[PDB]
Amino acid sequence: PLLLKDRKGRAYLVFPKEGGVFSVPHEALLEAGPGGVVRTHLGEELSVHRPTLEEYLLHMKTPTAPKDASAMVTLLDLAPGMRVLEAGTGSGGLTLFLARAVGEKGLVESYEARPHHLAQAERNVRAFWQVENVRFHLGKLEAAYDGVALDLMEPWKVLAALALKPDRFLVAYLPNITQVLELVRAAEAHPFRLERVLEVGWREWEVRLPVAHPRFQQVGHTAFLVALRRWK
Amino acid sequence: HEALLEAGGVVRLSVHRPTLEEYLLHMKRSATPTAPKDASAMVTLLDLAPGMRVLEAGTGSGGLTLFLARAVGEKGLVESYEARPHHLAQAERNVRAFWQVENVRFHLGKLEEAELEEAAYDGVALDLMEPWKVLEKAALALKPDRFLVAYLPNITQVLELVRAAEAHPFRLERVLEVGWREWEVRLPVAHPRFQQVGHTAFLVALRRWKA
Amino acid sequence: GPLLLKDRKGRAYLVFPKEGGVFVPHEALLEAGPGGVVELSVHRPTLEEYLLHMKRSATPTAPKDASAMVTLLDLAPGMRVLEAGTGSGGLTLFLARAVGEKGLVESYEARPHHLAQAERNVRAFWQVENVRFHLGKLEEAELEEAAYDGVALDLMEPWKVLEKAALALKPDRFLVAYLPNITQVLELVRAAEAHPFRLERVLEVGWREWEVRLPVAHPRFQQVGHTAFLVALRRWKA
Amino acid sequence: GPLLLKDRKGRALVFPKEGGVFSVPHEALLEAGPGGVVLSVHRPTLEEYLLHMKRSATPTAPKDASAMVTLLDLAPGMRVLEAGTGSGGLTLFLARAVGEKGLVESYEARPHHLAQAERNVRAFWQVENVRFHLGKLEEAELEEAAYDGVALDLMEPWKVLEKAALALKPDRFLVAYLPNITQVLELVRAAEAHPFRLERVLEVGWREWEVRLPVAHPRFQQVGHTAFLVALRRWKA
Ligand SMILES: C[S@@+](CC[C@H](N)C(=O)[O-])C[C@H]1O[C@@H](n2cnc3c(N)ncnc32)[C@H](O)[C@@H]1O
Ligand SMILES: C[S@@+](CC[C@H](N)C(=O)[O-])C[C@H]1O[C@@H](n2cnc3c(N)ncnc32)[C@H](O)[C@@H]1O
Ligand SMILES: C[S@@+](CC[C@H](N)C(=O)[O-])C[C@H]1O[C@@H](n2cnc3c(N)ncnc32)[C@H](O)[C@@H]1O
Ligand SMILES: C[S@@+](CC[C@H](N)C(=O)[O-])C[C@H]1O[C@@H](n2cnc3c(N)ncnc32)[C@H](O)[C@@H]1O
Repeated sequence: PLLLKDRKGRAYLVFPKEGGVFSVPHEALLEAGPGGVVRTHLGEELSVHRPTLEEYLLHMKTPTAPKDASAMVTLLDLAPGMRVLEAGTGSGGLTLFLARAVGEKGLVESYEARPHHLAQAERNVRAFWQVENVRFHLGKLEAAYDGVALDLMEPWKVLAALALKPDRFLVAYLPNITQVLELVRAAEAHPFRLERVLEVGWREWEVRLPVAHPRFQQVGHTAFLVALRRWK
Repeated sequence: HEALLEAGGVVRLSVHRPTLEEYLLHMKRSATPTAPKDASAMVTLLDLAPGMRVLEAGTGSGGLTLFLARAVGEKGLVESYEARPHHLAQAERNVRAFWQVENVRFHLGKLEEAELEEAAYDGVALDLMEPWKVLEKAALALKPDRFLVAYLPNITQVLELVRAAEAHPFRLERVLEVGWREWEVRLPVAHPRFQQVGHTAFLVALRRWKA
Repeated sequence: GPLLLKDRKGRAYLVFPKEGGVFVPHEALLEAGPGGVVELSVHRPTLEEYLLHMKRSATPTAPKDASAMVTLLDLAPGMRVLEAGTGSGGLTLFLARAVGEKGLVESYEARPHHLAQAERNVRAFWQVENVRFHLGKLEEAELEEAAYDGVALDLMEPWKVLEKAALALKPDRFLVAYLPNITQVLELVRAAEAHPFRLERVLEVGWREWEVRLPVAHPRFQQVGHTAFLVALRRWKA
Repeated sequence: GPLLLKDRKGRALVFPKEGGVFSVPHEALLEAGPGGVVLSVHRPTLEEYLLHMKRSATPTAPKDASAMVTLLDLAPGMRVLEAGTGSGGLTLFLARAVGEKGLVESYEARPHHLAQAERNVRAFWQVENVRFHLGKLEEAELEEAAYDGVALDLMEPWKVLEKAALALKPDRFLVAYLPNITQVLELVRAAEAHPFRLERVLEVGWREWEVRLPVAHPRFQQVGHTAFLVALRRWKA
């Protein structure tokens, strides 16, 4: 697909089809294509782009944020050829990050309790990730898995007890420090050792020389990440 | 060492098959490795997907290579250069132990004088003292709408590289600091760590155009 | 004195009370009074709340930074501190408190339009007459040598006032400057080499807020990302 | 009064007594003076002093102590309540804000803590507007609605809301210095049962840069965390 951006930075995500109109023809968008510019009939100018998993997530049709999604893959030590349990799935986003990490051969197993959620998710993964390497289940989520990941309100519930090897993790993405602690206590019943709790930070700078300052506006918080390590 | 191997798991202590971050942090040294908080982010900044062809310089201890090599896949490839001989080795030695998959081609010598192909590279991951030098050599390799990401400690180098990128076909996309605010949680004691690593380096993202 | 009103959304309104004043009526607020309620709650505004809502011409210095600047200047009561520019008089109020009635704030502003609002704002909040306002550039003003305990700066080109600051400032005292761009920091720092100044501090102040409406408890989603760097230099002896 | 040096290595509090040395005698230090040379000599800042002074108990960090004043919204002439005195660090920040005509009424339960606390405040700050009391705050007899602020720094702060609310005027805050987040919620949870409308929960960060051109970067070694600041404004009864 393609990402169309203006002067302000507002971005438009387009899936071009022949005879397609965004009043701009997709043929003209493709003429330039990624790295090129197109001028509209109102003369606007919109730079044409091939989107990253970062930009797509943000403009695709409530996703897990890129900064955090990014970190989790590193938290789960996801390497190529692994199987990971996800729920999710909601709108996707974090799936793509995982599916990307497990490489064609590797599998990512995703569950989704609601229904209309998984519909949208697959649609998004469909139209960006042509590979079929994620296993989708429409439902509320032995020692065979290499990771577990959740973007639920209640990771403490579905605590996946045996569906995880030694040296594997469960990373939960919780926006309130209460939720963490409400989840952290539950590990006094299971074989786990809290290794980490952290809040990801991506501090954007504004550099338009000689202007150079951290951005006046930023998104201070999204959520915390908690890391657990199985025993045996 | 046996009880460890039969543990999985405690021992008379705890024990693990190391994760990429732990390895990196505890693996051996030649030059100071790129820290994990940024490497995690950098892979996303380069938009690395499985089957991609990424450029890299330098290797130092081989820390960045691993994050890249894991990311591009067995099919995908990481072409990576290094001009300090002892340094390339440890990266050669450190990567092989944790990454036995041979999807990483190694090179001795400056990236500046590399013999590379035009518009064959999906990304250029940079970590060295004077990034502005490889700008022409990186611009040739890189494709339209792809990125070069550089790992810069001082803000002065950021502005130096950003200034020099005027002569080359890039658009400055990002300058960012990566922050992982840690905690010490032996609950009900919960507080962010009193001791934190305040800063390693800024990340500079440059997007290629066509031409 | 002025009043501050807040609603269920946390949005705040700054009021000059009067008889017959119309907001809800005014003397109805008075009779309730600070901490009271009319659902709208009424307050004696803090120096922070004031700055963030006091009528502004030029942009006032942020409360988190102004707070830190007073500490970096090490201002105790009775000290004589220099200022430029007055802007809308925000940093001035912080400075005036710190040096007290026995002390003084010698402040310069180069724009007559800005200065009035700066003065109009100080006096509606600060009744103590320990501030001497001055019109014009600090670079052209006449000062006694080594007769100032501190120089507080908030302007775009602090490097042009370095010679007169180095003069006015006592031995071993501080000059702190409020600068948004890191490039302005480096310029000022390269220029400081040419005066009797030892560069002490370059820092970013951050007041990172939370929302606690238990059971919700987290750092605020939308935060004030950045204002400016604080650069502190100490005057030598000689 | 006191003096602080920095060496070529640039680190560290000389207390001049007649006929003594640091190797260069005190009288030599006074003559070279503030910004003078002998190691250099300076008249310490309140920030420098708090950090390098003797501490029986750990002081409030100057960035937090600085921010505590602004949240407490203290102007000259005010009467402010403090506990615990500890080593007397935050005590000095408070006293400067209220001025000669103001008052800092400060309590401290542990005697050895109050002792060196008094010695620390007095050596540095000789204006007489600090009131010391050995003992607890929840057991102190105070005038009702006669205090413009309450600065807290103890381990179980939720225990003085009742007594703090007594002293405080309408619309005046109670700002507390608390290391753990667990600590914070309990207070917010205890404050439910008291005439208090929670206004603020905030972290302070003074992020130092190292600038030695061409070198220019935020410091590798920072202070990760000290404590949260909790501001609680009182109801008009
Ligand atoms: C929104 S996604 C979380 C973010 C996701 N990782 C992403 O792509 O950014 C999770 C979605 O799955 C659904 N869901 C998750 N757990 C659920 C549960 N336990 N019961 C019902 N629905 C659930 C919710 O609709 C929610 O919107
Ligand atoms: C600081 S190390 C980075 C280590 C690596 N990123 C890691 O994670 O382990 C960077 C290395 O790049 C090398 N280098 C510097 N300039 C280079 C150049 N022009 N071409 C290739 N390597 C270079 C240096 O010798 C240095 O050892
Ligand atoms: C950002 S505003 C000051 C904000 C200040 N922190 C406050 O609370 O109002 C900058 C002001 O400094 C003044 N100024 C700029 N350059 C000056 C100079 N060289 N001498 C005196 N005043 C100056 C201008 O009038 C301008 O309104
Ligand atoms: C960590 S110190 C406080 C530090 C202080 N804010 C400073 O800047 O130096 C704790 C001290 O507070 C005192 N304290 C603790 N609880 C108290 C209470 N409930 N009432 C009065 N003092 C108390 C104890 O004497 C202890 O030595």
